[PDB]
Amino acid sequence: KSLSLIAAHSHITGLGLDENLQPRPTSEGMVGQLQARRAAGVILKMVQNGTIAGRAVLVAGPPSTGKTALAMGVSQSLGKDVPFTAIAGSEIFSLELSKTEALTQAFRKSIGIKIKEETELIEGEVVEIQIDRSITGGHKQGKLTIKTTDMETIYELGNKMIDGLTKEKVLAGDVISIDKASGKITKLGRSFARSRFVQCPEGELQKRKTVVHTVSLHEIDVINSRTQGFLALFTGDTGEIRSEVRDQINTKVAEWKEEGKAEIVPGVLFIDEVHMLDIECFSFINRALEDEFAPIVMMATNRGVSKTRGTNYKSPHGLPLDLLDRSIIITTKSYNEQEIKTILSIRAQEEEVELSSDALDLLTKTGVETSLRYSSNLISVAQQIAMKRKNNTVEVEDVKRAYLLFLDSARSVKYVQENESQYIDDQGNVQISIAK
Amino acid sequence: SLSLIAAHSHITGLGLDENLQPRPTSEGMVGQLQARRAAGVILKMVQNGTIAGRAVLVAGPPSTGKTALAMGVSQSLGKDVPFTAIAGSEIFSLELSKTEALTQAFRKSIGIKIKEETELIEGEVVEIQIDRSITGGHKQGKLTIKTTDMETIYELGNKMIDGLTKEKVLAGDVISIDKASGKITKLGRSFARSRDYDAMGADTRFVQCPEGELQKRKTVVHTVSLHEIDVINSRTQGFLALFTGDTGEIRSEVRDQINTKVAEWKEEGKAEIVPGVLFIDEVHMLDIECFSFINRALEDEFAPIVMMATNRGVSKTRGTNYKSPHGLPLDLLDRSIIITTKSYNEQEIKTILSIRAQEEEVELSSDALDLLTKTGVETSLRYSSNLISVAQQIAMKRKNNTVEVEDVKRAYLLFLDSARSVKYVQENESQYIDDQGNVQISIAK
Amino acid sequence: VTRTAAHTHIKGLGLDESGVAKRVEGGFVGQIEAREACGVIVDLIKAKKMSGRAILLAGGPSTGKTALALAISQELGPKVPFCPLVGSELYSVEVKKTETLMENFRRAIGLRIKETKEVYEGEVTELTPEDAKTISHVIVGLKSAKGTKTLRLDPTIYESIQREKVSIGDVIYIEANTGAVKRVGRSDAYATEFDLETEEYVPLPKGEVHKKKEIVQDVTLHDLDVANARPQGGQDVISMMGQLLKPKKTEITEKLRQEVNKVVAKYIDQGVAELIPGVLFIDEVNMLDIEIFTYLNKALESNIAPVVVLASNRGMTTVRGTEDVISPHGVPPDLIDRLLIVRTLPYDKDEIRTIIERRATVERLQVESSALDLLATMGTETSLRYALQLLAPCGILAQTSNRKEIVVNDVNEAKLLFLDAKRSTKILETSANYL
Amino acid sequence: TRTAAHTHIKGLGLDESGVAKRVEGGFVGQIEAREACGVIVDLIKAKKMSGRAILLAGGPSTGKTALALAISQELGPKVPFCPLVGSELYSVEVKKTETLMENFRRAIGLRIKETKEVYEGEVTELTPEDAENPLGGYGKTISHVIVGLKSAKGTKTLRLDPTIYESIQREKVSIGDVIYIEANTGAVKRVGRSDAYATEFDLETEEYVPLPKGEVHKKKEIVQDVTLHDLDVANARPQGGQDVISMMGQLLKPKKTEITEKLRQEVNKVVAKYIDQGVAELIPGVLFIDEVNMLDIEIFTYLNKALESNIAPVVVLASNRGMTTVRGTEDVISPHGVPPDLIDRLLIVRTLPYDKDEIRTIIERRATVERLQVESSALDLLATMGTETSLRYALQLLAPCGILAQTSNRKEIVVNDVNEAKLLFLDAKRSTKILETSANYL
Amino acid sequence: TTFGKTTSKFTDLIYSSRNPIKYSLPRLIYEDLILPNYNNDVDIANKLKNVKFNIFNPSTNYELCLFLSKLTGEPSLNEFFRVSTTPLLKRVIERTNGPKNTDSLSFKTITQELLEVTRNAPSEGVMASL
Ligand SMILES: Nc1ncnc2c1ncn2[C@@H]1O[C@H](COP(=O)(O)OP(=O)(O)O)[C@@H](O)[C@H]1O
Ligand SMILES: Nc1ncnc2c1ncn2[C@@H]1O[C@H](COP(=O)(O)OP(=O)(O)O)[C@@H](O)[C@H]1O
Ligand SMILES: Nc1ncnc2c1ncn2[C@@H]1O[C@H](COP(=O)(O)OP(=O)(O)O)[C@@H](O)[C@H]1O
Ligand SMILES: Nc1ncnc2c1ncn2[C@@H]1O[C@H](COP(=O)(O)OP(=O)(O)O)[C@@H](O)[C@H]1O
Repeated sequence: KSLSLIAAHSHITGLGLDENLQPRPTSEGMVGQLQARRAAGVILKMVQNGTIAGRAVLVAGPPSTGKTALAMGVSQSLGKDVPFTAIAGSEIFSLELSKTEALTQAFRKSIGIKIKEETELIEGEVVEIQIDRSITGGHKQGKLTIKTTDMETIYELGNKMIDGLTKEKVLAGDVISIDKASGKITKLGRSFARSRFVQCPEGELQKRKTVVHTVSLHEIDVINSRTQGFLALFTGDTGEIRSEVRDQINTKVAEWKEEGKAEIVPGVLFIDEVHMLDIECFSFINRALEDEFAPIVMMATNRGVSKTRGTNYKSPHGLPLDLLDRSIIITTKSYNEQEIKTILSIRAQEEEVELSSDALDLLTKTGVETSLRYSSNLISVAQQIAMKRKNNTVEVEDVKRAYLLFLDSARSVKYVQENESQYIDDQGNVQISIAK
Repeated sequence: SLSLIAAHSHITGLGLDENLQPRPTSEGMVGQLQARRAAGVILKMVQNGTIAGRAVLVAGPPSTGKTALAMGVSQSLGKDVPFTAIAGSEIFSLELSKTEALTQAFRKSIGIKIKEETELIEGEVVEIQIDRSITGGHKQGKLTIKTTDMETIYELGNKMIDGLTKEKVLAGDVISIDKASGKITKLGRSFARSRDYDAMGADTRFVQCPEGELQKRKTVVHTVSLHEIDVINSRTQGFLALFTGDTGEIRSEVRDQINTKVAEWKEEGKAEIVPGVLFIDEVHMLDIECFSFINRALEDEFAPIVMMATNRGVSKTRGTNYKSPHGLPLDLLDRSIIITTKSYNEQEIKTILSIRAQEEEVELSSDALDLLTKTGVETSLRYSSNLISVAQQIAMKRKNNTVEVEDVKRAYLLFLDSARSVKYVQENESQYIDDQGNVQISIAK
Repeated sequence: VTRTAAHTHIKGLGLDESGVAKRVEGGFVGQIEAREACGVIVDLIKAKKMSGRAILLAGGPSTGKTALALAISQELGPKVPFCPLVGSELYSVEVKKTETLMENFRRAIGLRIKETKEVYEGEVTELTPEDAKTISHVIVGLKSAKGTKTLRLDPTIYESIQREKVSIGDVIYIEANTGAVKRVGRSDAYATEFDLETEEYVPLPKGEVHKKKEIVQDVTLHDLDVANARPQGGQDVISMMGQLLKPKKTEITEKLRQEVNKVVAKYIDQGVAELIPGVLFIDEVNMLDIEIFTYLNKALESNIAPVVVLASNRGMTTVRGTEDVISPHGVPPDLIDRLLIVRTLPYDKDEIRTIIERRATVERLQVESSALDLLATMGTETSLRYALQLLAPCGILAQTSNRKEIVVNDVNEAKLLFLDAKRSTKILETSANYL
Repeated sequence: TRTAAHTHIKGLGLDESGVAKRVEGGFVGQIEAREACGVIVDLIKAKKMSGRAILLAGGPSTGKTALALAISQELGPKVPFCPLVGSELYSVEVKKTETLMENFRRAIGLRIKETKEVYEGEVTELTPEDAENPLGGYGKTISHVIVGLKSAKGTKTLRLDPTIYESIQREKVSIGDVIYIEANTGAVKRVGRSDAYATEFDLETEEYVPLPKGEVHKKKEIVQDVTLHDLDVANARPQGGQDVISMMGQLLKPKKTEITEKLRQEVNKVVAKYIDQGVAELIPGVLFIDEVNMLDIEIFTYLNKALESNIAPVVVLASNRGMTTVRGTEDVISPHGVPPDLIDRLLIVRTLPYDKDEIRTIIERRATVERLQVESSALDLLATMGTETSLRYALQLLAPCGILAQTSNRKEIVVNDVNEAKLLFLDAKRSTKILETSANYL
Repeated sequence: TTFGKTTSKFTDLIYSSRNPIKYSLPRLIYEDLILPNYNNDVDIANKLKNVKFNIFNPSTNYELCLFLSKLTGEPSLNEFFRVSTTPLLKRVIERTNGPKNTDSLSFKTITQELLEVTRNAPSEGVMASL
């Protein structure tokens, strides 16, 4: 389940918080940033309460300060069965959808409906199957013996059950699941009988089982529109769904909640790099947040006073002031030496790399000096240099060798700036020849 | 009825005599005693139909009556003559070229007239008897068709029976049969057989049983534009493209073929050409490519008469970097004659306001109408025209039948024109978002 | 249970019978003149006589323009169509922007049809077709818990029955007018014919076979336009898998529109349909190009145009698509002649305090007096929206300390945790690299 | 009769092997351009050269378009002529290169002659003759089919193949129908029903056609004219089969596609093969692109490429610019808006503006064609307008003068009629003077 | 695929191939949005939008049908109502080559009379080879 090699945020299992929403210094893979974690815990409580809608928050700070780490912590603390959509700023610039339509689809993907239904099921291990044919074979008679670990029974079959058993061959000793009302029979496997391999089911054979469904508003939006089927949820060409089906879906969902047949589960939409949206997207986002079925929007940006896209002026955070008026802003700060070394030790534990104390100190020094991501990339590349000399622990010499082999930002700018005759400039001039 | 009181629906035709002399106020139009005469000359030029492909230009300040003049020409043109009214922004299409959209708008304004003579047998079917020969190649038929008054018996051919087996007809079915063309339609089911089946179905409909004679003779005249023939002769099932707009850059070869076909039909004598008027409101926002195509597309024999309206002075033509008079290049202005509209005085504004208040069922006092006339001299005319309609509702909120001075004063207080909005914006410019995006939301500094 | 999103304390304009507005009634505080002008416009809409009336309401940000348009929508009632819109939505990659404007215009004119629902439901007891090969009629006997009832049927409904594979003993659903046939399932009394079968068993209906109900259908003109202009073809009732070709939005010809108008007028003349004109509302009108602004001039002169309401917060701003045109509110001077402008005023301290108290009441929160004074001072110092957004984290921080009433300390912690735009810009200015 | 800005020009107006006279073919003046255009007509009629470009240049309203239609009139209706505007090439379906190549291929015509052997007439009898010894397991084994035909002054019975019986049964041919039998392929088809059976049934849905004239059997040589673009779009469109894709594309919107060079190559080789047999004949025509100042430089480079082909026609361009930048380039100042690489490939013909007498004669002939009678002093006044404001402004102010004359119940156009026409309709100069001296937000 | 496989006088071979990806849908959405019942109006609105307010209905818009019949040449006036209410795949399957009357405005293009000659034409003909 959920195959993954190692992620860059794989150590974050949530927000480290107490029962009084106080952040521990080291919990759940998150260290430091006490005020930002407290604010994100308040936002998490806002989402889990579910009584308010359409509030936008902004996580702003310098680069490499843990904004995406905060978003991943909120997403892991939400758990399953709550919608979480994560998009980038450049994702909505489509050739087949308008920008407002893509933003609308991303908005309605983040709110879901919890529907609870029950179905009656058959589960057991097949003992013996008899199919009988007549002289002409016009009618078919049958008997099926099926057992669990507690009972055993024999059923008399009709024509459509016999046809459904002949199709998708079922032999003796197979564990199968039968849905009577739909006629779908699945082979769970084979029982443990030497004389795939699953165990024989226990308890009753006729079980009424309850399955809790959660379906987003965008799925019912696609299915209710007749212009395409449910295969557009996978192929991805929905093609500018009309508004009137969305008002029908809104009214139907409202009366479903009134009757008690459904519950509304709002979620979080996360927009990473929100400064790359046009001003039309910002103006749509301003008026899309006052709807009753609107999620809580999280935006993350790292710019200063920069040019807003599609305009000719400059704005704080790259966003216009009317969008910033409806936002509450969480500010992240830079890290210390101890926080950097704790981050590097946690990244060592997740990458299964054993480090010396001196190697950790050198990594902390070069991480304070250059970048946190540079040391977090150097630590995994030092282990291969250590393993080429056939030893397990990563020492100082491996870190110095990796620091010599792989450059960083400021050093690369420094070697470029006194060798610029060999590189292609903004004017397209270069010197390739060695002499003259 | 599906029409409400529009902006200018008092204008019913051009107010002219037989000698092309405009009356001071007749059939909706007040004043403009030279533009109305020029538009009457243009109307006679259209109604003669002997010349083709000539463009006129209606230039003047805003709120003067250019589109009022176009509406007058449209209403006095009469029916069965094509009149296309488009804007300059319509032709910028994602799925059509600008030149192709211009060609479609040109060919939507010239049509031909086709005369059809019908012999209809509309009645209820009583019984169908089918008789076959010994060989069985052909089938004979007996039809008993019944009206409220009389009933007779007809015969059928083999193709009649084949067409009648499709769109399956039983007893109690209202059909109509053409003698000359053999057209078959199923009108629906009679109301006399509406109590037997007990449940309707999807494809059925109930119509009344017809009365009168069975065989009725009637002639029909159809007016078909050239664009309709272009769309029909471009695909297998082309009428859906007529109603959905997915024609998609019809080739020139079928247009030349249709032009030769129309010339052949005119020479033989089963059709005659009815030319029309194309009206392009706000022509100044057209590309230089569009102006070039309009220049070279007016020299064809099947070209309508083009009316363009502009309220721009010496502005910059779109698609270029220089400025030209009326926002149009000099090559198009060489191929034009210009009708100039001039602004009004107090009396013409008074008469126009009285006519507009007469149409909206609004009773004004003399002093209230004088106040509205003074406001229309100071501000624009349309501000007073809208003030009439809101002061009417202010009057019924006071339980009064006719409006007074107080209702016009209250409507002046509650609603603002352009100059007062500019003034209150300019004296509080810190509360509004400027071109650089700066604004102040907090009220305390 | 109950959700709240920036509104829903706004219930109406809060006017008396004379058209005058009270101070605090209907969820609105302040702004008497704009509310009274909007009530006059609501009366004009209810008169149902004029077409192409354009109103612009202008003011600063967070002054109450969208609340006024929402109050218009609540005052008109659910019967009148209301089509809210943002100006950025008129740009699409499928059709041109003028066609999208035409569709949004025609979405604001509605119709009301009075229809009757007639339903036969029960267990099939007899199914006897007969030849007149072509069957002339079939006789179906239905059974419920309150008796049985037999029906004659046309052969088309028998064809639809043969589509659904209906046998003796199935519970079916027949609609008399449309002719739709739905198979609910096999009846519960026939459930022990086999020990195991692929058929679902449903009980008998406990009511009568015959059911009669009067309903009202509300459609708009745009629904008829898109129903009459399917390019691929008429879709069936049920298509779980998609169409083989993707149907794309097209440029609907005005000939189709005039045919729809002719058919609708013919049905109106027979007393079947009722015409309900409505309101088209375009928020952030300064985001329109000049070509849409030119097309609005001709679109307002039609005979079936609705009442159009526009909003803007800009000052003397360049119109989009132009470079040397400066106009008030970002609206070009050719179009600004055609409207009536309603001015909207900023608020004072006491109005801000009353708004904050009303928002705390609707969100089911209790606040102290000193917390209310601090929140009012913060609202006057930063913005009105900041205190409204900060009200709910104050409630959460009061909840985590096991209390039900917000005090000054929770407001101080919420002010510490979350910033406004001014303090964020102050941090942005005095920073080394990118905040 | 409809007149639209033209149709008073009938050819150029030269004599044989000599100078064009001043009064001929509706042309006044422009003698050197008429002689050069006559030399161009002789070059086209020589049917030798390919890819020759001619640009005619001059001021507005000088007679460039009139010279192009004079070229088309002098060549004849059989030679193809494709008039073009420079804005027509920008399309939203294909690239402008493909549109230029399609209009390039539209200007080459092909003359194909063919001999048809036919068999038509009313069906008299229709008898599938049985064989002498039938095979087992079958019924009605046809040995041959006897069909009798009937036309005007002719009656002939035919012995046919057994395999046309399926063609009889598909087209539903019965006795009394009039059919059409091609000789070599068989492949009968129903023209309709005979006119003698029109009163057979009271009500029917059939098409009764007169009985055909002439003999039943005849040999007719049919000469057909198609262009190469028709051959390209017929060969690109797949031949009518039973696949769902072909009939789906028939039922859908016919979007244009980029025709490959391979198909044009095969079309050229099969056309040259049948030209070498003495059957087909190639007729090159004229592609006239007017106001070529509006073309992008990519189209100019593709014109440079496509003028070197073997099958190219003669292309005529026209422009009214002087020193103007080429579109798509910010600094290439070039004569007539044409880049200098193309200008080297073409010859330039110069057109000169007119005088008082030429304007007066042109106005007189336009009034003659428009069926109006103008008094001589009114003609002198109109010539004064023509030399004072514009020739075209004088030409468009003839029909309102006739309308104002018919309003006053006169068939003569006189001085006060054209004074009222001055007063009612303005030209560009007075409109500009009104625009410059008015500040009422105009 | 996830088909019915054997975990080892005739043998039955039935097509049983499925997709491993399963999309689950609740019964409430289907039964309350897609199927007609007493408390919804799927069939009523379908009839209202497809039959009563259709512009090709000859019981209410006979003039348009007669106009289109003169334009195209269809012998039946119910042809347009049948074309507009059936899907494109069903239209292109059961399409027949029915005859049309000559007195119409739809005549034959040049490309069509080129293509209709060479349906059964043999080789060595000039028009067939071209
Ligand atoms: N407080 C923290 N606790 C644990 N890991 C952190 C913390 N802050 C940053 N990181 C790690 O640092 C790396 C880079 O930080 P990132 O969140 O990508 O920066 P930004 O906020 O600019 O996106 C990530 O892998 C993240 O897991
Ligand atoms: N001659 C006229 N007679 C009556 N009403 C007029 C006249 N000219 C203009 N109007 C009124 O002025 C209003 C707007 O004028 P309009 O025709 O739009 O001027 P323009 O076309 O120059 O913008 C119209 O509603 C019309 O009722
Ligand atoms: N007079 C008022 N009474 C109560 N609430 C108001 C009032 N004016 C504005 N508001 C509130 O202010 C919030 C933002 O106002 P908004 O409608 O967005 O103004 P604008 O659209 O001009 O920005 C809304 O949630 C609204 O409830
Ligand atoms: N030499 C000529 N003889 C007769 N008519 C002419 C002559 N030159 C120009 N014209 C007339 O002048 C009108 C406009 O000329 P046009 O072809 O538009 O010139 P250009 O192509 O230079 O713009 C045409 O209607 C044409 O009949």
